[PDB]
Amino acid sequence: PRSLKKGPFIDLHLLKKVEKAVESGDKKPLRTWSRRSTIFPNMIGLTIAVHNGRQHVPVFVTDEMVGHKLGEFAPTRTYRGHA
Amino acid sequence: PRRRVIGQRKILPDPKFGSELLAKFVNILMVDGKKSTAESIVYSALETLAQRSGKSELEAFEVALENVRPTVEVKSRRVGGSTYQVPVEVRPVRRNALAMRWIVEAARKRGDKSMALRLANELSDAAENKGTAVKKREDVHRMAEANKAFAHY
Amino acid sequence: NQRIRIRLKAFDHRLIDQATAEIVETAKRTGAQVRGPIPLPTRKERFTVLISPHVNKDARDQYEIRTHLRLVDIVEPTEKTVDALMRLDLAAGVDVQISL
Amino acid sequence: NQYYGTGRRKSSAARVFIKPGNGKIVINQRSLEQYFGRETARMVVRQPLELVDMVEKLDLYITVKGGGISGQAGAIRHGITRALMEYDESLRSELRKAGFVTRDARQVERKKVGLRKARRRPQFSKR
Amino acid sequence: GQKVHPNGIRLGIVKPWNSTWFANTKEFADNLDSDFKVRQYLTKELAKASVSRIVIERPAKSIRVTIHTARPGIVIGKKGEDVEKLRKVVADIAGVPAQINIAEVRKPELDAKLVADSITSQLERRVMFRRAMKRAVQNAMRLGAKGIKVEVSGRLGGAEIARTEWYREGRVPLHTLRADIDYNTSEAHTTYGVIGVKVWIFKGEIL
Amino acid sequence: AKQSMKAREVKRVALADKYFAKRAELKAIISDVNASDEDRWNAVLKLQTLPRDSSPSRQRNRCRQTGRPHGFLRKFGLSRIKVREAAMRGEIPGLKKASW
RNA sequence: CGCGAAGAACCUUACCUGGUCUUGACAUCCACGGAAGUUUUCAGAGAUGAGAAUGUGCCUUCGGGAACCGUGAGACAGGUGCUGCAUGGCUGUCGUCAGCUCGUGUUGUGAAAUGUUGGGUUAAGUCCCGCAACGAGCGCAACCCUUAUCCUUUGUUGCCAGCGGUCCGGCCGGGAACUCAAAGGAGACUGCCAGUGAUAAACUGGAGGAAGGUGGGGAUGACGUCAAGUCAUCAUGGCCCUUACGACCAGGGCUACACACGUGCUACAAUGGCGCAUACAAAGAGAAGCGACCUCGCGAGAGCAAGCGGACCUCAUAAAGUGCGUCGUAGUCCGGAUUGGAGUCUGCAACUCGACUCCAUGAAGUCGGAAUCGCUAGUAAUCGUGGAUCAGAAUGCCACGGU
RNA sequence: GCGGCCCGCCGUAA
Repeated sequence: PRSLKKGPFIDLHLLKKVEKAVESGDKKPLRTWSRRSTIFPNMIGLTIAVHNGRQHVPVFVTDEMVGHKLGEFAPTRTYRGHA
Repeated sequence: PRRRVIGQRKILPDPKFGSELLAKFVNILMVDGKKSTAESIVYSALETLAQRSGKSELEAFEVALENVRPTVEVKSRRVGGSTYQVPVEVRPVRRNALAMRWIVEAARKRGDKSMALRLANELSDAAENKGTAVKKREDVHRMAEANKAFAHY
Repeated sequence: NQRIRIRLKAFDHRLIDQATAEIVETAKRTGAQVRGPIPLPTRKERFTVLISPHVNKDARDQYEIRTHLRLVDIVEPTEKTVDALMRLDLAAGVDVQISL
Repeated sequence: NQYYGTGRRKSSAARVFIKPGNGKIVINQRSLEQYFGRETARMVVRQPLELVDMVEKLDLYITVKGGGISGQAGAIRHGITRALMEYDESLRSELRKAGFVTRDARQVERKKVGLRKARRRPQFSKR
Repeated sequence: GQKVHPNGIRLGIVKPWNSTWFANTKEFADNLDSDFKVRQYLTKELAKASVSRIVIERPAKSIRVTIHTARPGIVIGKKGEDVEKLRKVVADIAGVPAQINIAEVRKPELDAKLVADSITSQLERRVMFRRAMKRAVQNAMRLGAKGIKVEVSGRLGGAEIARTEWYREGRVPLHTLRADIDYNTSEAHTTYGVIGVKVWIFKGEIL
Repeated sequence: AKQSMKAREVKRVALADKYFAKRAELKAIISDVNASDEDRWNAVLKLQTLPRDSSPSRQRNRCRQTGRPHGFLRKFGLSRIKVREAAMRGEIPGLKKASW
């Protein structure tokens, strides 16, 4: 984890649209490629689709998941079992 | 080997007794290349045995050694198909080496606390002609005399 | 005047001996008191590379480069010494440094 | 006047000065038994004396550097033996037989390519 | 792969280096790269002459180049115009100013590089390899030498496995360090791939 | 390797040394112990804006002769194969075979 | 099978998904406009598109190169694409084993033989004697590096016996003795003695000497065998793609997991664990880098900042050992895997997928079936230290000393 | 002087 003397990492080009979709309606889920961004309280209640390498899958953000990364969801590897 | 090795390594005598047998004994008991602990163990065990015996520091040692000392043993020398384990005669240095190795190996297979106590106990038992150490001598002699038919070679 | 230090380094010993002999001789000619060519322990660095283009990690070679050092330390430069050094300074593959 | 000797071992060197006094085993400005941990080192350092002129008319100002315990003890013994040679020239006729004159030249080997140590090679369990 | 390189093993005994200069860690790689560039350019440019060996020495703020050859007139030209073109280009390649020199090869039948690339040039004109090998060995023995060995490898016309041949007479001891052995290689591109050439020349044992 | 790899390498070097100046103070104010909130925030949001192929960490040094990404040596700048053949030939001054 | 790889978060990167280009990301050509620029706004995941000022400067010999961009066409470039059974170069292996051949002359109708076989020796086709053979070549040995003993030369940043004071620190004055430093020489050759031996060649002991019988350790690998390995370091003969098998960008993968093998690390304890105090190495590295002293921190670290291109400074406290106290054979104040919480640091960026610190938790494990391998002396076993690759990152690799 | 221990696909350097 970061040093706490630098703060979380945002990847601004996501922030510039999360700031405009928070107030001017626009409840359409967003399209993004930044799996390395944190979850701020500003995003609460919104839906965002995150690329997993093959196609983006949408998630609905909640309150307890604030502080994690965008990629903590949307798993990449696909496995079912040896059968 | 196929060739012949000539010579023999020389070892310093014991610092506080001047006995090469003590040096060889502590060398055999030495593990990991840590001589100081081995000689500390040997000295503690010897003083305990001397107290429990009433003799000098060497008389008990020689008595215990002479209690467990091979005279003959078998050796698989073979002619014409089968093996025919036969008994042979043992030269003195081999006898001393075997005796000390058996003493130590019996020493390590006991549950008494600390090696020095164990070693003293087994030396005292050998002085009294009992214990696991004497059993090896006895059964080696037994096996050797069982095959006392092919010894013509 | 003061200490004047000359440090000499080269990858070969014959020409370093030649150069130190030449410099001590010219310094003695110009007129001053000089001291011995200190041997100044050498540096050796090794390398180890494997030779096969593809496999066989156990095939390797060892290479090294030696660097020799010599110290002169000419003391009390009387006169014409500095110009003589700045004019008589010729060597191929020899590095030379001078300090005040 | 005093006399000199030099002993060497695995990686140790010894400077020995001998003077006709009665008992002086200073080593690096320290006494013998305090410098050397209680072990056979004291036996080996006093060994080349008890057979000739058993530490009566002698002073043993000693300096040592490099190596470990046993190396330093052996180097000291070699230096002391060598120093006595320039005291009486007839002492060779016994020190030679004692074996203290010869300089031991055993030291560690290289680590060679493809081996874990000087001679230990990786386990060979190939079929 | 069994034989140690004959030239390298003797670099400190009876053989000199080809580049002689001193440097520290900062400029070692740059000096090596510059020497590689200049040697490559000279080899490309002076192919038509008989160039044998390039020695590069760095004076303090300078570079000094000497060329060994057997036909110096071609390299040096009618006047010093061509050596001047070479000097301009070389001083362009390496920043410091440059000076050029020419060496003279007295017996071209020695100096194995010349023999090797002569044989390659002959092979490029579709001549039987065996005649070339015998011719070279006979010439070298006639001019005076204690031994010589040549060898050729590759697809010598037949589609079958590439073959190998070699001839030798005299003495060519390779396990004695005192011996002065000259060794060099070359290769020729033909219509059926490349052919390798190696030459050993034993000028004489040195005390 | 291929030509495009070397082209990418040289472009990376150029972009790295073009913007070297400003990244220093950007990181300096990011790491400052007396920096306020808004300035540090703007710095962390602005250093991100630079072209990605500009950090020095985005460069793999490779052999000058060929461009091999493995087996590099900082001392000479060549891969193991080329340094071995050149050392045998006699290009490197001072190199020998170590025995000891 | 800890192999290419001396080091995988992006890059590396070849592979997958999607978004893009067509004389091209890298060269030579042809014709116009054009210092090369530098700052900066927007759309974008980004490639990339739009833009706005900044700029138009040399020799001018008057049009070119310098200067690079931006265009349009055509030769062309570009392929880690297939064939190691078309090849060069470079390695492994039998094997550091002692063998492998030729010229001339003789013998046989001929393939071939002789020499190279025989007696005695040696590490050795190493040597003597004999013999239709007489001589050579590549091999063996020697010439090379290092280690062990002395002698000269030089004496700082290295050394301190004698001298003087000295805070008692080689600290200073001094010294050139000793250690050491790196240059040059001496030394071992069965040299000498006795015995055995075909009055050879050699082999047993002895003296002397630091070293005695190729002193110890390396580097050096004959003719050839295995259609051995590598077209993906590199170079190449053939084919085969050219709006694509060429080129650019963002995310993902090379790290998956019912399982099976190879190579290692730590243990199962009392020759031990824990606490306190103390003592002896060698070899290396250092400028976009080694980083001291002080001050904050329990800690990983942070702030300020000297010195060092280095026998001067930093890395950098060696650990086993040795003295005291405790634990008392107990799945244990043995063992430390897994998991929770809280942090530091490198880097645009530690989710997949880094290394360390603190607190808590504390698993299997009580010496291992059939089987199997390494080592002959400073060697096995054991204990620590350094270096390369490298922003970051070793239980691997390559080196150094102690017992 | 005498214990036991079997097999190895088709073509293929010049």
